[PDB]
Amino acid sequence: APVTHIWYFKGVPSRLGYLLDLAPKDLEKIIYFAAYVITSVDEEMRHNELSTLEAEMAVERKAVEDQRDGELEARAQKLEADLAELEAEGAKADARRKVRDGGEREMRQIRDRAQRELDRLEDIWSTFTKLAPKQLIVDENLYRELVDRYGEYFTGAMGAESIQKLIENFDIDAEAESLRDVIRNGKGQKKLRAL
Amino acid sequence: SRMERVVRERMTTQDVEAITPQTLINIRPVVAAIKEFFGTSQLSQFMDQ
Amino acid sequence: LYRRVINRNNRLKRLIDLGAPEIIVNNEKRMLQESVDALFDNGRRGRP
Amino acid sequence: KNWYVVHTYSGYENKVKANLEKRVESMGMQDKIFRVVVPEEEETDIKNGKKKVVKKKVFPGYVLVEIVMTDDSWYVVRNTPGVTGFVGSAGSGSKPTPLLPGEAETILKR
Amino acid sequence: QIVERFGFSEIMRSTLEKDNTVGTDEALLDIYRKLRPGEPPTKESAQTL
DNA sequence: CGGCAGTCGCCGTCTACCTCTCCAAGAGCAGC
RNA sequence: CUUCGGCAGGAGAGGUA
DNA sequence: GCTGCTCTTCTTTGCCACGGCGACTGCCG
Repeated sequence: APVTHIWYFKGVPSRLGYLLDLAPKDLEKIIYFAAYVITSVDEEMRHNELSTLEAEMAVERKAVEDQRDGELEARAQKLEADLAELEAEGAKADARRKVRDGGEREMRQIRDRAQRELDRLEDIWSTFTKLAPKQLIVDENLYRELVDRYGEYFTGAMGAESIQKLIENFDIDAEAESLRDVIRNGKGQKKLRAL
Repeated sequence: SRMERVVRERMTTQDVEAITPQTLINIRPVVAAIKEFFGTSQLSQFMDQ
Repeated sequence: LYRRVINRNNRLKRLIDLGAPEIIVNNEKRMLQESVDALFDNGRRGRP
Repeated sequence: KNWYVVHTYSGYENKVKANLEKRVESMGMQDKIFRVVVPEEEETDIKNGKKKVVKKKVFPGYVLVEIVMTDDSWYVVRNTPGVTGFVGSAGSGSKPTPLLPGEAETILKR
Repeated sequence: QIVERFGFSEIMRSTLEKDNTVGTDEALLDIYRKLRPGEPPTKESAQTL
């Protein structure tokens, strides 16, 4: 398997992060098998399948609301049932208030569970919306779900072979002229960084 | 201190009613440390005569 | 140092040739990279 | 609760194997540590006489252990005579990455 | 007690004001997390340490 | 967004000569 | 004209100008 | 079950100046 020369990665300044515009901490994470990186993306399928994707997501999303209100209602029912048994009057309403609050709390945690679910699904969505080359993903679950459901038409890896693939597509002329333009016009620390 | 680790480890490997004090002690680290100190050290020096 | 390099290269090669899970080959690749780095410049990163 | 990978020494896979057991009895971990199967290959060493067929480790250096969670487990299994550490540092190791939901059977079968 | 005994110099009382720490639990956990970044924050192993 | 200041990591630290000693071990695996 | 056959790395300590 | 040959090195305690220069990186404003 490929490896990396230590002189061009651990030096000061790092001659690999100066070429790929990556922070040396990200290089240390990628090379030593600690974080994934996005090697290449393609916006063709992305733009030509937005509606479709969104709709499919919404379709799965609706199931959550379904289950949510199913348990919600079933709870409410059984709760009011036991309220008719021993909470309509002062039979044992003392701790029966706490009893019905039991299922009210379980309905509050049902809403918290719909939160959790819709939240992580929102994460997945916002992730697949951006997907740009040379972006690090540190959490393994997010990348695993992304590559399971939206694996095709997108590539990622980790290690020195990923650095090799990143260098393969690197266009020298475009970056050189962008740096020269930033040097010519535009002030601040960007001048020093571009130099 | 080095030999104590082996002594402690040997209690989870042998069997009770067969454990004997002459079977838990390894005297090799002690002699190795003594020989390493008395030779090849910065404070035990060749005598001036 | 050359001995360590050759050892972990033949280990990685055999693990790959048999078809081991991804985590084992990733650990082996990490170890091989560290060994090569130690060969070229010992002590730059981590302990010597 | 699932399966986990453990790093040993080159020349101590079956000593670790035996140790984990003896220690599971000499401490009191019969409600935590479970089966410990080191992947083996019974590749018949044909000899027509004195047979030299052996374990011939398929993954020299690794031993598969089915354990529980917590930290006591960890300590007992890691501080065994012949192990080097764990396998799964794909991000801090906070949640030691387990073997993919369906991967155990692909080794246990053979 | 800390403000009764360690309160004869404005150094101590001013460091006490900007402390932001209240509760041996919070404190202990703050230091536990501090010592080793990204680690299991079990209070058992905190009191252990 | 935009400065920004502490902090840490890597570089360097005179020339020539003489005498002596010391340099892994532990555990597993043979072919008889 | 002479056949084979025969060597020299590190570490530490103490001194001289 | 003999002794010579052969192979291999990660939890657990060890760890121990001073000036100059430049990158950098959270961090406050």
